[PDB]
Amino acid sequence: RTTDPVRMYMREMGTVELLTREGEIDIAKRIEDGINQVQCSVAEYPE
Amino acid sequence: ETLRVDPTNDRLSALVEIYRMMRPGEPPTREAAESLFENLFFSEDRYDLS
Amino acid sequence: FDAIKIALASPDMIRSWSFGEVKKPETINYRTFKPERDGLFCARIFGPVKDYECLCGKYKRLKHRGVICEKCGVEVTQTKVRRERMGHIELASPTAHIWFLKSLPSRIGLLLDMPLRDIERVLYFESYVVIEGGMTNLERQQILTEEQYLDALEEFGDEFDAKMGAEAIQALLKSMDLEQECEQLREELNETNSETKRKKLTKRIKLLEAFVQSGNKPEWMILTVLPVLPPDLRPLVPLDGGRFATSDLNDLYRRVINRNNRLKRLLDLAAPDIIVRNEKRMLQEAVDALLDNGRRGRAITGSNKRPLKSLADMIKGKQGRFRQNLLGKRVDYSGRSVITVGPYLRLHQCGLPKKMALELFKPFIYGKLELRGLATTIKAAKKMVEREEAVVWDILDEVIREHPVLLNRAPTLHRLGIQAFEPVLIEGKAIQLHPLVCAAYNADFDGDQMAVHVPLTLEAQLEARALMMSTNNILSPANGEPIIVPSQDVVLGLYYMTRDCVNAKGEGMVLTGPKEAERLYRSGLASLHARVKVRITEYEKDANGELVAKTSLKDTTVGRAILWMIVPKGLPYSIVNQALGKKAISKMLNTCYRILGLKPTVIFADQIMYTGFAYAARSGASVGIDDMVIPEKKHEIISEAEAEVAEIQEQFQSGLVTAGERYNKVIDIWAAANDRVSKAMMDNLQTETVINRDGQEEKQVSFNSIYMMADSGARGSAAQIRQLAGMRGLMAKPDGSIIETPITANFREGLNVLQYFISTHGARKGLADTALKTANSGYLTRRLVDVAQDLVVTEDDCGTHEGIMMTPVIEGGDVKEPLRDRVLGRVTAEDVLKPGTADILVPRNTLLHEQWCDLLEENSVDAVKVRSVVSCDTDFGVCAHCYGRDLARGHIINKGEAIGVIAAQSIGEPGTQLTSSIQVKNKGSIKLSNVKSVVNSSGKLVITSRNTELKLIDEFGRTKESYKVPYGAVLAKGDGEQVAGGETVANWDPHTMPVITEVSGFVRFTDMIDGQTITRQTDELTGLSSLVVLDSAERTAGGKDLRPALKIVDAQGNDVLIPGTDMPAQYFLPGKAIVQLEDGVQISSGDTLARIPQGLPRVADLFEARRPKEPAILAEISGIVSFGKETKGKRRLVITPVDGSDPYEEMIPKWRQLNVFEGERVERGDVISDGPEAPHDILRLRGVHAVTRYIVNEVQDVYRLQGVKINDKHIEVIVRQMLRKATIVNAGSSDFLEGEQVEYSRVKIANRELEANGKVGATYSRDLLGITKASLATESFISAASFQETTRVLTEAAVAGKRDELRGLKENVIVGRLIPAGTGYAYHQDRMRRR
RNA sequence: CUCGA
Ligand SMILES: [Mg+2]
Ligand SMILES: [Zn+2]
Ligand SMILES: [Zn+2]
Repeated sequence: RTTDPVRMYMREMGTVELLTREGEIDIAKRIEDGINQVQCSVAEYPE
Repeated sequence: ETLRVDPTNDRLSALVEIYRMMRPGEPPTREAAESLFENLFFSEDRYDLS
Repeated sequence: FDAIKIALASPDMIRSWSFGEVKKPETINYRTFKPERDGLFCARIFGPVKDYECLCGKYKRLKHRGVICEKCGVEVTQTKVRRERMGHIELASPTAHIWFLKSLPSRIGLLLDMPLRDIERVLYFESYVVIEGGMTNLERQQILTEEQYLDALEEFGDEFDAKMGAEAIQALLKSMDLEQECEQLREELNETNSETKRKKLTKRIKLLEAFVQSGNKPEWMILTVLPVLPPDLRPLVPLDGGRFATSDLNDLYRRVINRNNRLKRLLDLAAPDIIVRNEKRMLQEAVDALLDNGRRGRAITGSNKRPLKSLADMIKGKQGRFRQNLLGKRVDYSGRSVITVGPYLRLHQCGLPKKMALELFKPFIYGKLELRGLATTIKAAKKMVEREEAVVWDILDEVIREHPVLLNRAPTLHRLGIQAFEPVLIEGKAIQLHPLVCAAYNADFDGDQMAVHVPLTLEAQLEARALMMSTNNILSPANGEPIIVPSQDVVLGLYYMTRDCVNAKGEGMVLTGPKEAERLYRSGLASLHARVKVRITEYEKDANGELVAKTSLKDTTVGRAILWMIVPKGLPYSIVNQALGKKAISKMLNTCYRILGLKPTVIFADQIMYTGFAYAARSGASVGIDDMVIPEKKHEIISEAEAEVAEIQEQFQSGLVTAGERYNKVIDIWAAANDRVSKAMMDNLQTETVINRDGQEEKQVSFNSIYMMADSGARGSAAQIRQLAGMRGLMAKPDGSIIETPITANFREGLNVLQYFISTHGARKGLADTALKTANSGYLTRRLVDVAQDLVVTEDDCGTHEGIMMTPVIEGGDVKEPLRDRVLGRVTAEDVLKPGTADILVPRNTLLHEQWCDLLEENSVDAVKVRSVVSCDTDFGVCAHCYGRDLARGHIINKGEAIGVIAAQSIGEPGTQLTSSIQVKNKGSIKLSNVKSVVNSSGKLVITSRNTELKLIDEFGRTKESYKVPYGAVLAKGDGEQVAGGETVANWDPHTMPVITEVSGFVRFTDMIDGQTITRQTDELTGLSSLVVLDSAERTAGGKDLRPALKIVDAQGNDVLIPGTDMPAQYFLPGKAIVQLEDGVQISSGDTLARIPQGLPRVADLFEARRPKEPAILAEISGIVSFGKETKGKRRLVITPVDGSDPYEEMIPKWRQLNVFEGERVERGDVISDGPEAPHDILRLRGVHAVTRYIVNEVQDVYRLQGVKINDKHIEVIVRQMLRKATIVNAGSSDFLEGEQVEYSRVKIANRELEANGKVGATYSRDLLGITKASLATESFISAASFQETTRVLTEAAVAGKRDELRGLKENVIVGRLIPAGTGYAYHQDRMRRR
């Protein structure tokens, strides 16, 4: 019912929630455990 | 006759209608619905008959 | 080339136009001013910068004609090719074209059969759409929401495929089949039976057929490759001060390239979906901000806080390429100066300054200076003009002579607004014009300016001598009256020269000729006014070609003798023997032109101007303050009106009269008081008592200096002398109400303070009306030219045997348009004969001109059938004989003249000038038509029908009066009786509409129940009441189904007959059916049963054919009428024919007036309600000859009342141009209910159903279209795209594959070609034939 | 925008 794109963008970003202090530590631990599987699984290759 | 075609019932359900008339396409909260009707008419900078 | 084609553009076509993909948003460099690599200005893609140079400068000098440098890639060619090379941008996502999306209708939901409100939820990334569903729980194009897609993904897995964005609509258009839906809709179109859907399914079927006929594919609606304009049509030029100055397409293009590169970068970073869904939305917004700016959402603003002009804002409006740079250009060899009057000229000459003709004719001067060897080259011939030497001004007199030059004055309203004169050379700085052509130009010498255009070639120089010279335009194309009628000063001189005093210094003497009357006037022995006896010799040429002299002593003045040395040979002396006002001079010039030719008329009109200026200078006609004479009985009339207003005032101060009576009494006693002074001043002005030859007191018409300007028609009327001696009449405040007290003071005695402030409402109203009238009167002319642009005389004769029938207008009182000038000029259709019904006096097709039309005027003929433009049978133009007479020249029109531009200019030019009892007037016979009538009880006649009109015939046959008479009037006379002027022949009530019974027998009040079906009302004063019924809404709502039918029967009860037929007679009951005469009464015929009671935007409303708000409805077919279903606001009525198809019904709201009742009979095309009628229903029910006769009797009552003469032939041209698109109702050749041309649906029957097969049938029905719509539905789309709605016309003609043909003469003006009319029309046949 | 026809 609108045509201003900034209202569409802010309405789309409005659905998600802000993060607390420990939430960023949780997501950083997720990223490190995502890359650590690639690190410890490349050790069985000749490359 | 106006009080029957009126779809609202309460205060917090009537500011939402003014918000959806003036700012369509944005989902309203109460804290931003009160401030629109306050700063529309009853603010010392946004309204002036002078 | 000979045809322009237009269609959609495939991406292969855009790659075939392109010269290289643009990749970077850079325009130029900042230190040096060079275009950058792969920019918007790049030298590799669009060509080099300078002539025959690359960028690096490795190649120059024209030796390398077409090499490509290996360093910079620039192809060495001219810099001219920067205006013709295009580039393209490879979009990283498909995006929708805004023209095929958000025009109205949608054109992309018209194909998909989906609303625009549903498509825009998919183009914006808001809701998914299902392309295909393997399990049919999800249908095609069923829009899912954001969260519903998560349920549908888990309930099915990957059996369905849903997408979101412009690629969803692209895969939706790509995965459709036209050949399934075409046959499906073509089989369900002739299965269903409705009207509301068959006006849409036909359009969808025609769109699907036009897609496969043009060869397009529906995937090209969605852009994938966007083309770039060449970089010399959107330039970037450095100004003088070092600041650059760009066009604004280098901002929108730079936005598209920037956001496209950012989308290419975001798709390789593996970004989340909230970023990519926003980036694709921004790319689509930046694309349609370039194609058409203010359509999607908010308009894109630059840095100036102004909306940037997009690509669609460059071809539309009054600033596009169409309306400002293609139809009208700025031309070379042109000039501009202030005009001034000079009377020493002839009719074909004009002045010209020396310093203007030295600049216009400069290359002619160079070509003449080089030929005589006076300068060896052009660079040494320019110095001889820069010094203004001796030999230049003697070469200019050879260059200028026999070389015409045009003279245009803006605004160029009509055809005479541009004329070609033969120049002379005067010193000064002002174009000297001839004083007689100022009536054509409408040029007052008060600071006007005129433009000077030179023709260059040898063909155009011959089109200014034989086509546009001012001695050829002495007749207006609007009407046969002259346009070189003399103006104010010369007509005052001719009025003063032809008068007579009483004593006059030597009257009664006898003279030999006119040449001894100038010798008497010049020596002073006899005055200019006298009464003498001269001996003249006039020539009458009624001998065929030969001139017979005859001599007689005439009793005349001296001035009428001294004028007669000017008049040519063939004219008689009765043309100068009168007082010679303004109408008599134009009548004399018209008589000379009709009798003698063109070559004496120019010399006569020049000598009249040379004489009227001379004998007005010798007189001296000065306005003094002693000339405005107050009537001496003026204060008495004003004192008497001031007495009579006080009686009404004191009657209002007590209670005797109301306010609305006093307000009209004051106006009615001031109007007669104003006219009693306006009579007195005029009766004092026009009479002067001079001494006779004896001592007597004889009166003559006066020699007052301000009456002679009013009587001679030079300046002013009698309405403006009243504001100089009598009182100002009654001013009106701008509410519209008239102020009570008037301005009792005039302009000689001087106004008051309040009377001058009251006098400013009218002047400001009339001055602010002209500033808003001319906009509509100059917009109507533009709407009129662009409809009738392409109507040129093509054939010479077609045998059509039909045409409309002429009749003088006879409304109300006297005739307003006689037959002598209404039928003049047109050929006849059928061989009309004498009132003794044999002895054919004029043949079938002869040109009715003078010496033919007064022969009709001698006899008593009244209705001649003439050929007309609305019934010609040729294609793409009308006959020469079906048109009539060329009103400018005076002969039959020639094959090649564009009619419709002359007709449109002739209608649209004077639009800025525009803003009971029956009492006969004379003695004659009485005729009636379509009349059923019975005698009354007393011995007179009553009338029981609707179509009857009382037509007074004279003693010879022509209808002098035509009077309407309604149903149920009681006449005083019978049919065909001798009458007396002033007598009353009809007596009928104005307010009520009675329902008088025709039957001579008893009555009985049958079938009425008081309380449930009818009501009761007793006459509270007299008592002679009866059983009445209430109105529609006020009555009981319990008995609206039980119809109260007062069935009149005798004392027995037997059904009495209608007179002449077996069926019984009843008298039914509508609302307000108050009957008077009691039950069981005996009546005769003529006995009442009941008496039921009751400017220029008009022209722009007629030609637009707008249906009015309250339309007078008409009955569709013949038959008897009864009301059917009941009032749900609108109760039906059926039209059941006696001999036809019963079940046709209708739907009447608003039960004010029903001219038919529920037992009466009607016809096709009559009145059911009353009021104005819509012009569509006149075409649908009555013939075409009743629409083209309704308009030329309705728009000719706007121009006639204002006093503007326009010949009726100029209106039938655009009425022919209106009813041009015709819809078919049967089939057999093309389709079912599509709207084709009437010219293509006539060529088919001229081919198909003659020798190919039998009558396969292409029966159509004509359709009427307004002038804003009959030009947006032509064949050639270039003639529509320059008029109005360029976006809709170009979009509608691009998905259909429309092919232009360049038929008319507005597309040949755009492409720079010879128009197919006039001198180009002879050449155009040698192109059309050899092809 | 102000002015002229
Ligand atoms: Mg002027
Ligand atoms: Zn190079
Ligand atoms: Zn014809």
